[PDB]
This record gives sequence, C-alpha cells and structure tokens, in this order.
Amino acid sequence: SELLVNTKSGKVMGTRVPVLSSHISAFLGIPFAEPPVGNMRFRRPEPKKPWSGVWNASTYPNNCQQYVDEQFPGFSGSEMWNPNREMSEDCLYLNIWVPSPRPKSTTVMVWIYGGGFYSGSSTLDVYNGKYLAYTEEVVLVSLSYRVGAFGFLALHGSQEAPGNVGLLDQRMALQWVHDNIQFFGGDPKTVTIFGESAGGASVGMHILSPGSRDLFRRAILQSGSPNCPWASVSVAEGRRRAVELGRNLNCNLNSDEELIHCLREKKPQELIDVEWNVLPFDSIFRFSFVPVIDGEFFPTSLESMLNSGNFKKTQILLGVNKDEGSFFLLYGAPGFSKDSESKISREDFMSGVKLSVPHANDLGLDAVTLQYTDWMDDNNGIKNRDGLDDIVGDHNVICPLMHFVNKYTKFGNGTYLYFFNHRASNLVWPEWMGVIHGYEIEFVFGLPLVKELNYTAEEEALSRRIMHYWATFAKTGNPNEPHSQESKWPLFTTKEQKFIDLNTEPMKVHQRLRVQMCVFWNQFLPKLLNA
Amino acid sequence: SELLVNTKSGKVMGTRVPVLSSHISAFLGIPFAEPPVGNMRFRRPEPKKPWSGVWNASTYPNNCQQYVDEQFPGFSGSEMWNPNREMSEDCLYLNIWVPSPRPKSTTVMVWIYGGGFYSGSSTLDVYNGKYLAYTEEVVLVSLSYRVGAFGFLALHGSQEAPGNVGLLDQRMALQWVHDNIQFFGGDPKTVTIFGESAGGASVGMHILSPGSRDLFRRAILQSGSPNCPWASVSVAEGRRRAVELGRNLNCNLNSDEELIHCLREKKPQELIDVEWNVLPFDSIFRFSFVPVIDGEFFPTSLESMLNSGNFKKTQILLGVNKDEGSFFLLYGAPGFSKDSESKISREDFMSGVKLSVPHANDLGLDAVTLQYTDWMDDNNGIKNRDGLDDIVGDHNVICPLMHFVNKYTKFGNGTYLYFFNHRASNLVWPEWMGVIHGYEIEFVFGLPLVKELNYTAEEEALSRRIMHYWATFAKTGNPNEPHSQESKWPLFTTKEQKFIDLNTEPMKVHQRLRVQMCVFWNQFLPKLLNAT
Ligand SMILES: C[n+]1c2c(c(N)c3ccc(Cl)cc31)CCCC2
Ligand SMILES: C[n+]1c2c(c(N)c3ccc(Cl)cc31)CCCC2
Ligand SMILES: C[n+]1c2c(c(N)c3ccc(Cl)cc31)CCCC2
Ligand SMILES: C[n+]1c2c(c(N)c3ccc(Cl)cc31)CCCC2
Ligand SMILES: C[n+]1c2c(c(N)c3ccc(Cl)cc31)CCCC2
Ligand SMILES: C[n+]1c2c(c(N)c3ccc(Cl)cc31)CCCC2
Ligand SMILES: CC(=O)N[C@@H]1[C@@H](O)[C@H](O)[C@@H](CO)O[C@H]1O
Ligand SMILES: *[C@@H]1O[C@H](CO)[C@@H](O)[C@H](O)[C@H]1NC(C)=O
Ligand SMILES: *[C@@H]1O[C@H](CO)[C@@H](O)[C@H](O)[C@H]1NC(C)=O
Ligand SMILES: *[C@@H]1O[C@H](CO)[C@@H](O)[C@H](O)[C@H]1NC(C)=O
Ligand SMILES: *[C@@H]1O[C@H](CO)[C@@H](O)[C@H](O)[C@H]1NC(C)=O
Ligand SMILES: *[C@@H]1O[C@H](CO)[C@@H](O)[C@H](O)[C@H]1NC(C)=O
Ligand SMILES: *[C@@H]1O[C@H](CO)[C@@H](O)[C@H](O)[C@H]1NC(C)=O
Ligand SMILES: [Cl-]
Ligand SMILES: [Cl-]
Ligand SMILES: [Cl-]
Repeated sequence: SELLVNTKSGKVMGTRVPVLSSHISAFLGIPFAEPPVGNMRFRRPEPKKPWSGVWNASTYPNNCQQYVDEQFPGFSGSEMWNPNREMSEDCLYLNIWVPSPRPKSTTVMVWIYGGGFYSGSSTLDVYNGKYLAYTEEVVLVSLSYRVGAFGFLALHGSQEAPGNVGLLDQRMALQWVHDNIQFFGGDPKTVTIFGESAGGASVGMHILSPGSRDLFRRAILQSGSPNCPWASVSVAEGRRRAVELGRNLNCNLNSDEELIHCLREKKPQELIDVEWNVLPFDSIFRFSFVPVIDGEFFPTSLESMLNSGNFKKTQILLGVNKDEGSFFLLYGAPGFSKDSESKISREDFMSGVKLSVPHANDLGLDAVTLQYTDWMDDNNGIKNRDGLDDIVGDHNVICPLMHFVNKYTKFGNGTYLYFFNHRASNLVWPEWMGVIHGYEIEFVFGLPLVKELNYTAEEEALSRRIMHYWATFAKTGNPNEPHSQESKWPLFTTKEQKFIDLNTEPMKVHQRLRVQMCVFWNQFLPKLLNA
Repeated sequence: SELLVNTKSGKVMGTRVPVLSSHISAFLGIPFAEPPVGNMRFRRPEPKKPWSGVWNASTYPNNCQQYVDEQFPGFSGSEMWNPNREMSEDCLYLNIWVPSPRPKSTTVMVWIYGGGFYSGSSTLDVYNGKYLAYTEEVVLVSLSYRVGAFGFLALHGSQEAPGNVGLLDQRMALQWVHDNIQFFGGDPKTVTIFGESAGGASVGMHILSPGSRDLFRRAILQSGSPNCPWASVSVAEGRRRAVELGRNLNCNLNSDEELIHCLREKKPQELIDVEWNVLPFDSIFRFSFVPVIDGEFFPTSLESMLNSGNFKKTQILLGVNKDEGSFFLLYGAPGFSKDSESKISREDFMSGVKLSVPHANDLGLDAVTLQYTDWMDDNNGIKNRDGLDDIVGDHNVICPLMHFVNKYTKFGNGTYLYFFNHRASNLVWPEWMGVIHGYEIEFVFGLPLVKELNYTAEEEALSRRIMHYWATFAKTGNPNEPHSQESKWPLFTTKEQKFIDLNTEPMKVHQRLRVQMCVFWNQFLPKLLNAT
C-alpha cells in the first residue's frame, strides 16, 4: 500500500527501512531508462519500456562500469567512493526515500553523484538518503548516469555516439521524476537538483541547457560548476580522444561508423583499461571523457551563455571546501603521501605546478609560480605543499565556481554562497589534506546523526544545521527560516558578495571569497595564455 | 701656504672656512676641463689648459645649464635642488674640502650629483663637503658634469656629438683627482666615488666602463644603479631624440653635421625649453638625454657586461630609501598633491600605472596592477597611493639596484647593502611621501650635526654613524671598524643576501631586500614583455 506504487511504466514495491528510532520507505533500483547495452552503447538513452508485474525495489541496483580505485586496498577513505554493487552497463536506475507516512506533495531533492564524470555510484553509504528524507521530511531521489567513455564518448556529427549521453541519462531521470514523483508524495513543481564535484558541474549544466531547465525548480552546487576546466571539452578534443581510444584498441579509424562499431564490440573493462591514455597531457584533476560543448545540449559556449543570461533564472545555493586540491595531489603529484606530512621540496613544487595547469605555456607556469611562492621562504616544505594545494583547488574548483557565482547572480533570483572549512573529528586522511573535496557530503546526508560513526555532538549539530539549510532552501528558495532567531545566511549580491563559513562555530559572514587568487585565475592568466 | 696649492695645470688659492667650532680648507671652483662652449658644445671634454698666476678658488663656480624646477616657487623642499649659482655652459669645475692641518695622504671621496642626468649642481647646500671632510678626516671632492642635451645628446657615429660626454666630464674630473689630489693631502690610490640617483647610476657606469676603472678604488651607490630603466638609451633611441630636438627647433635634419651646426647656434635655454618634448611616452621617471649604450664607453650591453663579469672588481656599498617613488608621483601623476594626503582613486591608480611603466603593453600593465592591488579593498585611497609609490620606487630604483647587487656580488670583492627608512623630523614634504628619494643625502653629508637646522639628537647620531660607515668603507673597503663592540654590518653574499636598516634604532640585519616584488620586476615582467 504505502510500499506499492503504480508508476507510469509499471508497479514498484519498496521496502520499509529503519532510520534512527523510526522508519521510512525506500524504493531502490527503479529503472528509468532502457539498458544502454549492445548497439545502444554510446547512444542517447531511451525511456524504460513499461513492465508487467511488480518491480522489486527493495535492493540497490548495479553501478555503472567505471575505473575502480585500487591505490589503497582496503582503506576506507578511498574504498568509500568505489562501487559497492556489481558493475554493469545495465545501470540506469534511481532510488527514492519517502517519509512515512507518505506526504501529500512535499519538496523533492534529487542527488547527482560526482566522480570526475569517470566514476561514481548512487549507492554509496555516504549517499544513503534516509537521514535527510526522514529528518527534513523531503522526498530524496538519487539518480545514476553513465560515466567514462560509456557516458561521454563524443564523435560530433554521429548520432550513434553524439556525446553528452550521461547528461541525457541525468535528464531522463529528471523527466521520470517530473512524470512520476507525485505517486510517491513529491511535488514535481518543487524539485531541487543537487550534486557535488562533477555532480555540481552537472547541476550547473542543467541550469544552462534549455532541454533541462523545466525539469527542476532550483539548484545546489557543491564544489563544482559547469565552467570548471576539467568539466568539458570542445568537439574537436572530444573527437581526438575518441579516435585515440580506438587507436589504443587497434580499432578501424577510417570512419565514425567503423570506430564506433569496433568500440561497441569491446568488453567494458577493455575500454576502462585504456581510458586514461587519451588525455593530452600528464595532469592531475583532468578526466578523459567529459561533457562536450556540442551546439545542442549547450547551444553556445558556456561563457557566452553566462554572459547573455541564457540559462534558467532561479535560486541557487552553492559553495566550496577549504582544501579542494589535496586529494588530487595525493594521487598525482610527487612528494605527497597519505602516511607523511608531505612537505614539498622546491623541485617537487615546480613539478606539481606543471601537472596542475597542464595547458599552460612556460610564461603561464612562471605566473602561477610567482603568484603562489613566498620568495622570502621558498624552501619551506609546508608552504610549498599548501601552495600547491591552493593552486589545485583554486584553479579547478574555487575560482571557476566564483566566476559562475558572479555571472549567475547578475540574472538569477537569489544566490547563497558557503565556504565549508570544518575538518571532521574522525577523518581517516592525514592532517595535511585539511578539508577534503567531498567531505562535506557526509554532513549534507546526516551521517553525524548516527552514534556508531563517532562524530562529536557539535558535528551532529552542524549536520542538522546543514541538512536544514539545504532542505529549507529546496522548499522555499531561502536556506533561512524567517521569523526565526537563528543567525541569517545573507544573499550573495553582485555588490557585497557575501558568503558564510560552514563549520561548528557561530556563523561568520565574509565578502569576496578568495577574490585575490580568483582575479588571477579568471582574468589575468587567461589573458596571458591567450597572448 | 696651506691654502696655496700648485697643481699640474697651475696655482690655486683656497679659503679657510668655519666648520662646527673649528676650521677646514676649501678649494672651490677649480677648473678641470676647457669650457665646453661654442663649437665645443656636445663635444668630448678637453683637459684644462694650464694657467699662469693664482686661480682664485674661494667661491663656488657656475652651475651647468639645466631645466629649473618652478613647481613650488620659494618652497625649500624643491628649491634646495635647484641651481644656487648662475647657470653657464662654462661649468666644468670641482670643489675640494681638505682637513686642517693638511693630512699626508688620506682617503679621498668624490661626490657625483644626481638629477636624472638633466639637472644637478655640485654647489647645493646639501652637498657641502665640510662636515664630512672635517668629521671623518677625508679629502672630499665634488665634481660637475654637463647635463641634459649639453651632456648627453647622442648622434652615434659623429665625433662632434658622440653621446656620453657628461660621463666623460666625470671621468676627466676623476683623472684630475688621480693626477692632482696628492697636492691636497689625498691618496690617489684610495679614491671612493659616491653619488645618489643619476650620480649612483654614474658611479655604476664607471664601474662598468674600462676607461674609468683605474681612476678610483671603490664605490658607493645611493638609490641608483647603471641598469636603471631611466638611466640609458640605445644608440637608435638617442639618435631619434637628438633628431626630434632639432625638429622642435626647426633645424636642418639632413645630416649629423647640419643638425649639430644648427643646435650649436641656439641659446642654451632654447634647447632646455623643448628638451622634454623628445620623450617617446607620457611618463614619469623618464629623462630625455641620458647615457647611450655606444660600444665605446660601454663596450657591450650592460646586462652582458654584468653577466660576464666585465667590470671593475672591488668593494661596493649601496642601498635605497623606503619611498623612492613619491617625489616623482607628486610631480607627474594624477591625484597627488603636496598639500593633501593624496588618496588615489582607482581611476587615477590605473592612470599612474600607465605613466609609471610607459613601455608596457596592456598585458604588462594588467600584471603590474594585479601585483600591487588588494582586491579585497581596491577603493582604499591610501592603499592605492602607497601601491603606486611602491610601483615607481620598485621599478625605477629598488629592483634595478637589487639586480645589480646580485650580479656584481658574483664577481666583486665585497658588497654592503643598506635600506634607509628614517623620515627626518624636520622634513618639509608631507607625511604621505615618506622616506623620500634623496633625503638620505643630508645624513651622508652631516647636516644633522648643524644645530641651527633642528635635527634631533638621534638624527645627529644617525648622521655620524652613516658618515663613519661611508668614510670607513672608503678607507678600508669595510664600513665596520675593527675591534669595535658595535653591531657589525654584514657582507651581502649571494646565498644569505643580508642588508641592514639605516635609521635611529639599533641596527637590524635582514635578508632578501624587496625580494617578492623584484622577482616580478627583474624576471617575470621582462619575460612577459619579451614574449608579448
Ligand atoms: C574518489 N574520491 C576520493 C576522495 C574524495 N574526497 C572524493 C570526493 C568526491 C568524489 Cl566524487 C570522489 C572522491 C578522497 C580520496 C579517495 C578518493
Ligand atoms: C590510472 N590513471 C589515473 C589518473 C591519471 N591521471 C592517469 C594518467 C595516465 C594513465 Cl596511463 C593512467 C592514469 C588519475 C587518477 C586516476 C587514475
Ligand atoms: C599511471 N598513473 C598516472 C597517474 C596517476 N595518478 C595514477 C593513479 C593510479 C594508477 Cl593505478 C596509475 C596512475 C598520474 C599521471 C601519471 C600516470
Ligand atoms: C629635484 N629633486 C627633488 C626632490 C628630491 N627628493 C630629489 C632627490 C634627488 C635629486 Cl638628484 C633631485 C631631487 C624632492 C622634490 C623636489 C625635487
Ligand atoms: C616639464 N616637463 C615636461 C614633460 C615631462 N614629462 C616632465 C617630466 C618631469 C618634469 Cl620635472 C618636467 C616635465 C613632458 C612634456 C613637456 C614638459
Ligand atoms: C609630467 N609633466 C610635468 C610637468 C609638466 N609641465 C608637464 C607638461 C606636459 C606633460 Cl605631458 C607632462 C608634464 C611639470 C613638472 C612635473 C611633471
Ligand atoms: C557485442 C555487440 O554489441 N555487437 C554489436 C554488433 O553485432 C553490431 O553489428 C554493431 C553495430 O553497431 O553493434 C555492436 O554493439
Ligand atoms: C524482493 O527482494 C527482497 C530482497 O531479496 C526479498 O526479501 C523479497 O522477498 C522480494 N519480494 C518478492 C520476491 O516479492
Ligand atoms: C526574485 O523574483 C521576484 C519576482 O520577480 C522578485 O520580486 C524578487 O525581488 C527576486 N529576488 C531576488 C533575490 O532577485
Ligand atoms: C567509537 O568510540 C568508542 C570509544 O569512544 C570506541 O569504543 C568505538 O570503537 C568507536 N567506534 C568505531 C567504529 O571505531
Ligand atoms: C677671490 O674672490 C673673492 C670674492 O670674489 C675676493 O674677496 C678675494 O679677494 C679674491 N682673491 C684675490 C683677488 O686674490
Ligand atoms: C677579496 O679578495 C681577497 C684577495 O683575493 C680575498 O682573500 C677575499 O676573500 C676577498 N673578499 C671578498 C669579500 O670577496
Ligand atoms: C630651528 O629651531 C630654532 C629654535 O626654536 C628656531 O629659532 C629656528 O627658527 C628653527 N629653524 C627653522 C629653519 O625652522
Ligand atoms: Cl553554531
Ligand atoms: Cl649660444
Ligand atoms: Cl658571495
């Protein structure tokens, strides 16, 4: 009854799950797409054909085919992001958590996972939607989408591998929510899409894309924005990487049809094993198969759309973490280690700069170095380490997001900006990594409310505060409850540019988030590189 | 007898002058070259022909012909730099202060005035050598040299106006000191040349020039160095400016001989009246007629000479002041005023940046702006004013000097670096201008020892400290006295790069003077401009 829901494509049977001292309904693994397998690899998604009988939605679905991180075998800090279910190309499913008893027509939040567009799963423990749905009385959906070559191989002009199909997977899931969430007690007119990293870039890409705009009400972007340097490629570069993928597999490269035909005959792991080989440069924070600026999903360049106001005008809430870059340095840059303080020599700093800004000429590398080097103390290994951490985070996350924030706010209907800088008491990563990319997610999803995870009481309060900001924003377009006597999170405005710190201390309001470095990344360095 | 000295070109009679309750000998206005007048305008100097009888050396000579600053009529802060004697092209003279009684063979210090190579006088009150000569028992010489077009009009390939003749004037006075200072009790083997701004650049240029190197022992450079961006031009640019000077005066421009003949017919003020018109850019801290890189006084580019060690290897003492730029902004940049705090709007900041780095493209100007702008607080008029002050001082004085310091120290025999950051208690310029270009000179010359000038007792002690550093360095190559228990001024070395603050507080040693901004000015911005 409560668990048996008839959708437009057939009946589904959810499950009653415990949450804290109560219970909630979960509908796990609902298909929203035809399985993109066989001759439909690389193709746009097709709607899921109606089924007879009752879909058993009591268990999580398969995860999409992806690179699996084996750098630290058995280590929870890295394993927590790996697929926890079987990988399969048959992976286009979504999950729903519904308060019990079922609400009449409540706010909906739709989670879009990140993972550099090459990885990610809806089923991670850290994305368990039951705490947020229960605590804030929202209907919480997590979608899935094809990643890597399966989702973003781009041979522009081909209709068999057009590019951006992972973004179309997300859109088809949003269309499914639009058409079906009313049957689960959700209001399809009050859908907030939120996501982190590539998920936050994705959220911003749906804000830009005309074909997505009417499928949600407002948006939350965590540590990602659509203009991030890693988040898209040109049609020429997407084609070059697709052709190089075929070259790495001894494919016929004479035509798109023959290349695509060759690639469709490979096992999924064969593509994944050579995926990283197509990158143009040795780099960190760069990924092989990402959205393409195609003239269709994106009618024109992202910058021209931002400048002209060609995007959905609504409310957004968005922000960044203090140390976005540290995870990427640990994995890709010389001198960094999980098991040491990672003091960086001058020589390893220069190597990291080159890896961090791979597209830059020597003049640009000199500019980055001068901007982030204390020449009174240039052999200070801690300063070199933290400077490289800042370079990676500023270039790849913070300054792109600040560019987006400032462009969006000129036309939008309300911007709320945060700076998350709380290091969790129970972090398994070393202290030098600081406030890591993605480590606000466990607060957004309410993991500190679980006693067994051993967060502090102040971290539980911070989680409840963040969940309530997010859900109140989703419900109203404003994270603040007016008439309350809590500290108010102010609107980000073009003039005053206010943001808040998110941490366990009383709220602080600041202005012009990392303005000095972002003038460098957003105005001066592009001019230098263009010259 | 003590005042009656026979030199190689004739007898000179000095005068006994009072100094701080005592007396000293002064020989004022001794000629060291033939008057460079008439057909000798623009020509290399010629040695003074011997004279019969006794040259009256009791009064200061004429000053060389120059632009006179009338921005603030009657204001001592500007008038103290203007000529205080009649101007004449007949101006190649030197002055000598000799301790009394005359020493046997003591250290010589030869002052070379600054003034952007367009102005300056040996006779200014602030260059009065009697306090330094008396207090430190040195023979103090101040030379003179042609400035402006008269000293630096350059038509390379012409022997009638070859360029650099003002530098050759300085060299001829150094040659005169070499040949004659022994008759005044000075040791020609222990001559220190020192100078400020263009004078400091000049000192550095004699360090570089093979034809000057044997005419002095060691060198002091104050707020100037030979590689300063204002201190030299190429032969093509010198020729362009000389032709444009002729154009401004309706001269025949068909040949060097015709142009030079035209320019020699003009009265001196006619040249001066159009001198500034030949500059290629609206700018501050740029001067029309300056040394030329000619292949003769300078055998190759300054940078190649510095890189190869093709220069005099000796000891140097040098440094800069905290606020080198402020004087030049007051005179040339929008928003600045002697009578206000000169808070600078963002618009006037951007105008000032353009004036301060005239050779920069738009990307270069963006780079400078970004380096000196606090984008958390970009409408702060004090920060904008102080940022422009730093830009002008860093680009034109501090960072060129640090480039020289580092290149010289690789091959030299001892470097001592200072940072003068004391603002005089009786300064007549407003507070925003800070520790102004040239305002260490009064301490070097011992003016705080004169009670009527109303320096504090701490400033008198600072002046005595500085004079003793300067003269002890001149005597020994080391500003520190041996066996003394005062704090030691360390050698500047390539690795440690130590310098001292010069002020009324106990000496503090620091490292890497202005290192962050000078990486920008000395490495990044030149690379950017070269690449774009
Ligand atoms: C794969 N991964 C890792 C770390 C993260 N913080 C992540 C944050 C967001 C996302 Cl989407 C993926 C993340 C830490 C290091 C282990 C790998
Ligand atoms: C396996 N791999 C990875 C990353 C890379 N940048 C790579 C570049 C070249 C090659 Cl061959 C393999 C690469 C980023 C971190 C994820 C793994
Ligand atoms: C081959 N490789 C590379 C990079 C990585 N981060 C990698 C991470 C994991 C693994 Cl398994 C392989 C990796 C950085 C770019 C250089 C190659
Ligand atoms: C002409 N002049 C002036 C000021 C200075 N500090 C100077 C320092 C050195 C030299 Cl050479 C010339 C100087 C202050 C402003 C008045 C003009
Ligand atoms: C009198 N004058 C002029 C110009 C200048 N750049 C000057 C720079 C500094 C000083 Cl002190 C005086 C200057 C150009 C235009 C002609 C007049
Ligand atoms: C920079 N500047 C100055 C003075 C002038 N008379 C000028 C006349 C024209 C032009 Cl373009 C620039 C000028 C007087 C001395 C202060 C600087
Ligand atoms: C294993 C597999 O899927 N093979 C098919 C192949 O039979 C077909 O001819 C080709 C056309 O695109 O598409 C491939 O996907
Ligand atoms: C649905 O799947 C769950 C998990 O395996 C199982 O417990 C339940 O009995 C299934 N429902 C059916 C078969 O009707
Ligand atoms: C949002 O739009 C409404 C309706 O036009 C307007 O009244 C309101 O001022 C806007 N708010 C912001 C923050 O732009
Ligand atoms: C949480 O802390 C308690 C003691 O404070 C400890 O016994 C327990 O093992 C911790 N939990 C985990 C998962 O380690
Ligand atoms: C030298 O000149 C001064 C003033 O010009 C004069 O008083 C003095 O008598 C002169 N000496 C002579 C003429 O021997
Ligand atoms: C100066 O030269 C002497 C003699 O060659 C040498 O012994 C001494 O080390 C040098 N001093 C410096 C500071 O270079
Ligand atoms: C110096 O101080 C004395 C004593 O007060 C005063 O008479 C004199 O006018 C001052 N000098 C100047 C130039 O102000
Ligand atoms: Cl709080
Ligand atoms: Cl004449
Ligand atoms: Cl050394």
